[PDB]
Amino acid sequence: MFMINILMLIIPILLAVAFLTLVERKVLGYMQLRKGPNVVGPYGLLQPIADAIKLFIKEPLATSSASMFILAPIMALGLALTMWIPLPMPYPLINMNLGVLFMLAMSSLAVYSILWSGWASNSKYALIGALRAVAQTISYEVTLAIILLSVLLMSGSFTLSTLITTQEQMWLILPAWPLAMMWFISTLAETNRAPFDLTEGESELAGPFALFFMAEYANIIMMNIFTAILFLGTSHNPHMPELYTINFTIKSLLLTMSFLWIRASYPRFRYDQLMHLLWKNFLPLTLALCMWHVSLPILTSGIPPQT
Amino acid sequence: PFFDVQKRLGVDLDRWMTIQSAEQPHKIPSRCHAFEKEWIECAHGIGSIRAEKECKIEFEDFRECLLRQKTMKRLHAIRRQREKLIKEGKYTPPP
Amino acid sequence: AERVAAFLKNVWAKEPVLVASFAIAGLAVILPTLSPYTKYSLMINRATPYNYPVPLRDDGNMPDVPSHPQDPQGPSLEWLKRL
Amino acid sequence: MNLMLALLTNFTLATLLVIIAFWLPQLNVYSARLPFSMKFFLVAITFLLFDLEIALLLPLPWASQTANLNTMLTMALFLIILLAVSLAYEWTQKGLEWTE
Amino acid sequence: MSMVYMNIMMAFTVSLVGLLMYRSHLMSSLLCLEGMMLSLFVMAALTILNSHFTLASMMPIILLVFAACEAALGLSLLVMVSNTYGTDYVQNLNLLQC
Amino acid sequence: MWFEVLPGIAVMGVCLFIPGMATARIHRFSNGGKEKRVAHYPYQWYLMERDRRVSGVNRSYVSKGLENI
Amino acid sequence: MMLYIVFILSVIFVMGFVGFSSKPSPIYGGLGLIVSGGVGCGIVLNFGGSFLGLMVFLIYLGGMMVVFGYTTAMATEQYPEIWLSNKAVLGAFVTGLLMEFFMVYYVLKDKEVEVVFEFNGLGDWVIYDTGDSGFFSEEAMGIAALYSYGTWLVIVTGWSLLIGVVVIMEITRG
Amino acid sequence: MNPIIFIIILLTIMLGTIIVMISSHWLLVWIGFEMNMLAIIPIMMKNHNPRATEASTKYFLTQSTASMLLMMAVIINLMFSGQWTVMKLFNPMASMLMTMALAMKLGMAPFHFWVPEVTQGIPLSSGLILLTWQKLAPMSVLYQIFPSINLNLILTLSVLSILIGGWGGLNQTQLRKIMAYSSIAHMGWMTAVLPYNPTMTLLNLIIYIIMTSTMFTMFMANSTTTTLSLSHTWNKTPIMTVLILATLLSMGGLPPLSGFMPKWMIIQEMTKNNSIILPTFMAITALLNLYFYMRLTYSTTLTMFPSTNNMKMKWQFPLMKKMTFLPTMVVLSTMMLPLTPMLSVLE
Amino acid sequence: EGKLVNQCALEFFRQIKRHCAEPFTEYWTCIDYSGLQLFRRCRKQQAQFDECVLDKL
Amino acid sequence: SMMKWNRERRRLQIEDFEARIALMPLLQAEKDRRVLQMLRENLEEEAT
Ligand SMILES: CCCCCCCCCCCCO[C@@H]1O[C@H](CO)[C@@H](O[C@H]2O[C@H](CO)[C@@H](O)[C@H](O)[C@H]2O)[C@H](O)[C@H]1O
Ligand SMILES: CCCCCCCCCCCCO[C@@H]1O[C@H](CO)[C@@H](O[C@H]2O[C@H](CO)[C@@H](O)[C@H](O)[C@H]2O)[C@H](O)[C@H]1O
Ligand SMILES: CCCCCCCCCCCCO[C@@H]1O[C@H](CO)[C@@H](O[C@H]2O[C@H](CO)[C@@H](O)[C@H](O)[C@H]2O)[C@H](O)[C@H]1O
Ligand SMILES: CCCCCCCCCCCCO[C@@H]1O[C@H](CO)[C@@H](O[C@H]2O[C@H](CO)[C@@H](O)[C@H](O)[C@H]2O)[C@H](O)[C@H]1O
Ligand SMILES: N=C(N)NC(=N)NCCc1ccc(I)c(Cl)c1
Repeated sequence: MFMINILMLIIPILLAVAFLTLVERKVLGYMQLRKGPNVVGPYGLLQPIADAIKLFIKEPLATSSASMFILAPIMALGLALTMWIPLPMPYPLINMNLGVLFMLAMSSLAVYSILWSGWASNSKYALIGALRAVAQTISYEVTLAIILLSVLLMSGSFTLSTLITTQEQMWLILPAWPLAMMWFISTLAETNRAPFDLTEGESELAGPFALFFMAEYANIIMMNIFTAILFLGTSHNPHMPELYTINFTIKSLLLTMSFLWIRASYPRFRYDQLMHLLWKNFLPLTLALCMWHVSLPILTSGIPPQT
Repeated sequence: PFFDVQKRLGVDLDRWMTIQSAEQPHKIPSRCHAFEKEWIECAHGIGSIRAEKECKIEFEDFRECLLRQKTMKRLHAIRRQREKLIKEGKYTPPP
Repeated sequence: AERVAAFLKNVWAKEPVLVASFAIAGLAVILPTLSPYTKYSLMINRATPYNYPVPLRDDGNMPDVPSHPQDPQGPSLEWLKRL
Repeated sequence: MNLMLALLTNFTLATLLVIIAFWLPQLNVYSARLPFSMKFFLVAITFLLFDLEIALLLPLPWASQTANLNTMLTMALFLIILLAVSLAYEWTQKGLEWTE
Repeated sequence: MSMVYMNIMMAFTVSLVGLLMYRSHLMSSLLCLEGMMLSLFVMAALTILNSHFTLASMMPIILLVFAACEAALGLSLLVMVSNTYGTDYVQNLNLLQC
Repeated sequence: MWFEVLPGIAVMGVCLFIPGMATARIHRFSNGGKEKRVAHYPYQWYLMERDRRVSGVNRSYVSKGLENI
Repeated sequence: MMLYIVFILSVIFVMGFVGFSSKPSPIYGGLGLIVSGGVGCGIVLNFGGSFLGLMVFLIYLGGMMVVFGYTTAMATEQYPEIWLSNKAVLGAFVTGLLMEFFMVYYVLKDKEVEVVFEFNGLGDWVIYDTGDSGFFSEEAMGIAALYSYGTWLVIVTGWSLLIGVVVIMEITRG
Repeated sequence: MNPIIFIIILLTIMLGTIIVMISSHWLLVWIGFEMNMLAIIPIMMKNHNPRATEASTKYFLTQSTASMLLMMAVIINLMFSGQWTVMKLFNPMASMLMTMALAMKLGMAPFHFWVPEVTQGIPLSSGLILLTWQKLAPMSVLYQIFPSINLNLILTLSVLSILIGGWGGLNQTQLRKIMAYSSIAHMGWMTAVLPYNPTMTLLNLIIYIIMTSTMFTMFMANSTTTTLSLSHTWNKTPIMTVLILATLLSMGGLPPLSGFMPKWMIIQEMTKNNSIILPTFMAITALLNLYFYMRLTYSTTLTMFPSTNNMKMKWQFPLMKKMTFLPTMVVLSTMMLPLTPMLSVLE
Repeated sequence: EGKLVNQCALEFFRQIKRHCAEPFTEYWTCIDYSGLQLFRRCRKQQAQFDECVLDKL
Repeated sequence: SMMKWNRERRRLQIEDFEARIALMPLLQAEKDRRVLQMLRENLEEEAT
């Protein structure tokens, strides 16, 4: 029974990633006064399938270390799917008492796939590009962890389903919209999304490729699902759980679509400029707001329950 | 401590975590709380030279609770004997 | 004072992010001591019964200790209900 | 057991996808120092030291449940302020600059 | 003692022997130093958890924090050595022979 | 037109609806039609294990009421 | 059997230590330490150390070991030497691997063993605590107490981390 | 270094030591060593050169290894006693590991190799801290755990240090290496008496620190790091040569000077315990130190070595180094023997 | 004393069965549905059981 | 709004915790007998 449940999560995640590539292309297209894919299947609905087949029968074009060349994509894709197993939608696949910490711990491991693939590139210049990407990723891990802790001081625990209870009456975006703003931007920078897509930017100044792409786009969906739960909590009715799933899916779709919207709207940061955005802007505010959110429940007598 | 500043000032810098029978959050007791308490109370104020000989019974009991070597050895003996008899079909275990 | 206001306008124009950070951090340090509600945080935490309330052996000289949970003696949480 | 099953499924599937991704029919018959930059090293180290302070703050949601709130709030703010002082020191010593 | 302590004590000894038997890379000896910390963290956590020594539950975290800070210092010395000679080889650190 | 973007969004939305809807219905199927019991703390696990013994069939989700008194 | 899960994890723990302790290329040594770190978390998890176990992942693996690999790629090794191609590494790896197996064989055969010291072999489950029905995590209560009981620990720890920043900036300025 | 940062780093070195000395919990002792080691590395590195980087790295590896062994002893002690109180350890394997860890930190033979190399590679002021203040924290731990220390192990460490320290100094022309080997020998006296009377350990430690500080200060006043450089002192600061002569004879243990006192009282305590062979062997072996102290006095004060013409330019400028506490330290280093009974304050 | 605890509880539940069996069954069935067995999800049924025991006991 | 809801959640936690306190004597009485029964059963097999 449990193995069926795992597959009813793994398979839809990969299908959702496939069709996000179509949605991204069509949303970007219409914001650019054009259409995007509309020939390969009606309204382009077969475009992800054609792309997927094409990439997997392409020539799989020497690695500096075979073990790490293969480890990096397995790590990326395996970790990406793992981040989904504690998500309450409304019931998690695995109900963890410390689910928020688990997601923080697993996400911190994702930078190894960047590091390992840079080592296996066998090229001095690709290793340097990987190290620049790693420095960006760990920099924005700092604010994400501190922002998350600030929010949990209103929730009371590290259990993800408690965020639902915390937002029974009101979305956490209202008491914490300054944190929501930096959290949202931090996720963009964390996933190397525009205007923080410096790996693809700086770089230009088959199956293995597809696998890394699936991992990244799964992370994009997951981060926006996490954002919906963290700040736009949906109400759970235990006798009609599908009502929660519909409302929570719509919010996650809209948050994901706003990632595309933002890509279509702005130029790119310089590397040093996105480092200053973190170390000189977000981190000072995040630290001050962390002190504020430690004090606020105490001074209002609004400390949440431990359980 | 080499310099017992804590006692001189009455400040508790690190004594609170030195033993497991001290005060704990929500009165959560350690497994060997009663054995530690007995040994500490036996040995209090007489000095380690005397306590090594005169509080040996409390300390041996406390060490048994800590590492459970004698208990595990006794269980090892009973299990080993039971396997022998079952290997010889002389013993059938109840449900 | 006027030199203080001129300094604040200068930083507000050039470094509003840092000005906001310091103002928020200052409020976090100061406001707990000025808030009338901070005292309830102590009381609510203490009123949460994590472990069992072990009963006392009745020696006949404890008029302030209830004999039954629904007897009047003992702490009341009526202040918490109205909160 | 469930979490172990989930982890084994996720990474086992990832291994399999990598496998077929590398082996499909093709139909054909025929340790020095990497131009070391000190600034990127200091970003990593700074991340590490801030990450250790975050480790110390993670208990805060549980700590707020104490009756010793006077001590707990003072220590929580003290830790965060010291984190801010660390950032302020690095900032004023040009540790956050990418020029030169 | 319980069976787990055998392997955890063995792991510390393996990393200690690794640390004391240098090869060439200074980084390799730093990894053995952090391996020693890891085995210490696990052994301390097991003892504290099994005995239900509640207040000692924070001790492995303190050990982890301080040991990570020590490792950061060690890594800084390694890069300074690497900047001087172009490698982290310990055979280059022999000027104070005389 | 922009509403030709919807079919791809609909497929994506249905793909993301399946995990949550499947988990909830699998939980009810496996737990006698009720929510799966949450046990994050030893007290809740103790009650669940006592429920298993009391059930008479080794299922913590099979409940006995006053009929067993 | 799953009743020996902690022991099995501890065996894997040792092999990972023999991995990097024989000191192959630091790239592979770093990999061996990461695998041992994950396995070390699993051992701690099975003793009720949920928060402690996840700190190894978050801090030891996601923080310290990430910085180790970052530094290795930048100042030590950029291309790993083939694993076990060196004779001393292969000999040290084989020597440690055989010692672990001989330990594991005997403890499992006799359910005890004397490797210098006496170790029981019945399974670590035997020493576990038999009564637990509290409404909280004891590990969480102990860690949370850092902010109520451990004022002095917070002061010295926080101070040392600030000095860590100051000291490292001094070291590297050169 | 920024002067304010240098002060804060010096205070952290002191704070780490103080934490070790006031702690009743083993974790805080370990923290004190960690904090102390973190703060001392920047003053080893401050002159930025390959020799100072090698010394800082050799120092870091030794101290980090010793601190790992210390934490092992602490954790083994916790397993077998369930407590962290700083006192006698409750397991002989833990006692050996802590004794070995503390011997490594003190640079006792055969864990001594780092002391001459690290001292040579760092500035005089940093060597002054390394060979004096840094002995305080490990010695204060030994003061508290000595009942559980293996007598054979500690006395073997002491005897080896007195031999290695004495022999190692005979081959040295570098002043920092002479002080390093001199330090190793003096540590042996301190630990040899510890099982019998820790008070005498404190007396030896205090007096050693005073004479060691005096010598380092006098080397710093003239910027002398080699024997030949020190031999130019007579033609610049003749008073300094006399002070150096008196202090070296004191470090040699010659009556009626202060440095006789610790050797005198250690021999007394050991004989009260029917230890006769060991104190006699130690006293005779300490003649090795006297030999290479006397060698320095010959080249500094009792003969006039050749000079250089440019030295005349130095005659026209005064000493501007702080020489802090030097007049007090030199008088205590040489003239304290008549006040020997004052050692009871250390009881 | 442990046996007296059991006897008191059995007599307690025999009095619910005698008088308020049906309202109580609805109430604890409502509790039993929740994965966390939450009181706040069952206030209507709790009110019926509370009113029944007060009236008849 | 967060202050009001969290205050109500604290009252709901206290009510839940007091339900546990009401049941604890019964559960403790059962745990004692179960432990002693198991120990007694282990004792019969040891004698054999
Ligand atoms: C997602 C599931 C998809 C299932 C689809 C199953 C279809 C299986 C049949 C695949 C046929 C692939 O067809 C073949 O692919 C390989 C990919 O390198 C191409 O390339 C191959 O041939 C050329 C020469 O022609 C070689 O130089 C090259 O090294 C080799 O890779 C071929 O030019 C193409 O003819
Ligand atoms: C080099 C740094 C220089 C700065 C030195 C600063 C030293 C600060 C010392 C802090 C500890 C002060 O002294 C200590 O404080 C805390 C409250 O604050 C008290 O602790 C109190 O709260 C906790 C919770 O139960 C328990 O420790 C104890 O029940 C209670 O006494 C100690 O009883 C008191 O002995
Ligand atoms: C660089 C170092 C920086 C260190 C920064 C430390 C800043 C600390 C600022 C606030 C510290 C005290 O903050 C707050 O003050 C008020 C003073 O009425 C205390 O008092 C309040 O709560 C207590 C409960 O304990 C009630 O008994 C009291 O009636 C109530 O007024 C709070 O308990 C405390 O939480
Ligand atoms: C330098 C090596 C560095 C790696 C260190 C590796 C970890 C070492 C683990 C030491 C833990 C075992 O420590 C050892 O355990 C056994 C178990 O009873 C103790 O007991 C043993 O000796 C005493 C003697 O009176 C008695 O208990 C008994 O004869 C015997 O069992 C030892 O007194 C203790 O020294
Ligand atoms: N960036 C875009 N949105 N367009 C795009 N060309 N994406 C990449 C195409 C792609 C990759 C993997 C898979 I599986 C699929 Cl189905 C499609």
